[PDB]
Amino acid sequence: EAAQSVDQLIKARGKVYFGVATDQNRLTTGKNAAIIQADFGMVWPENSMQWDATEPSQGNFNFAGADYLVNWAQQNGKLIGGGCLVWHSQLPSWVSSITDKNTLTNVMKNHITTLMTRYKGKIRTWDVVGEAFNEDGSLRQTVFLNVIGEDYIPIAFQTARAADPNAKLYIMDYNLDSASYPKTQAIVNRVKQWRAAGVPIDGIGSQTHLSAGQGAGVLQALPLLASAGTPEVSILMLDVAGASPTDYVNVVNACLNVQSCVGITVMGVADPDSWRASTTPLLFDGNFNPKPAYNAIVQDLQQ
Repeated sequence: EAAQSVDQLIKARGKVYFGVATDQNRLTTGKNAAIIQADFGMVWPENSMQWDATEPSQGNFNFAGADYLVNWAQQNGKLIGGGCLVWHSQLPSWVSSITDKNTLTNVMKNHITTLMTRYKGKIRTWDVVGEAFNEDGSLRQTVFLNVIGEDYIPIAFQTARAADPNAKLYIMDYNLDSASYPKTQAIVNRVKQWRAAGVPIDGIGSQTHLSAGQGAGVLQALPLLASAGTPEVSILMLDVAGASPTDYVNVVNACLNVQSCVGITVMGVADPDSWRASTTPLLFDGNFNPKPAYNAIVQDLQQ
């Protein structure tokens, strides 16, 4: 990695990684691979480890895309993140149609154990449960909550811990960017209770899809998230409408201010590949050149 890469510079400040989400298609097009090799220390799969990619029909697993990402990361000395193991948004129809509690519990356990066992020892962080909370802090009414009940979250983490004790297990959600927002306060209290009951939640991953100007509020929200007492917290899938250096520097400084925040992962590399490309929210432009926000992060990390 470059000496002045954001990953090398955030390591020198005591953190673990500066990461990025990617997948096979990106790694063979443009300059994505060259930038990841030089500038980032951890890679995450955008879609290749989601449920509809890995188990499109029950017990008929497909790992071709995820294997590609894992192999590439190992050949290039990058840490690997994985997920999401339990998430309502990318579910095959055969899962969402299950109505029996014992059936769905076993299907969920098998999905978790099969993915984690395949990459046992190679994955630093697994997103086990994603987007479980409504905006008011109540639990989102997914098929898992409807059929298994709220015990599905404890069961998921206990199953994951048993499959690979080397991985850090995370719950993840979005709109945890304001200290006064109900979802931010609700998840802290719920995670405290689960850990008090012995559930092995190692971390909270904050998605951090920001509108312009919302970076300032992370300075207070991230300390709040860390007050839940998990071993780790992180910023995940970071992007910012407008990509103002002020917002990006604020998010980095929040990470630096929180001892338990281990790193930051951005949603992608180049603006045109973003889901909201018209807001140019990433750190590299269409020609794969660093944007002012990138140079501002580098400068903030140097001194």
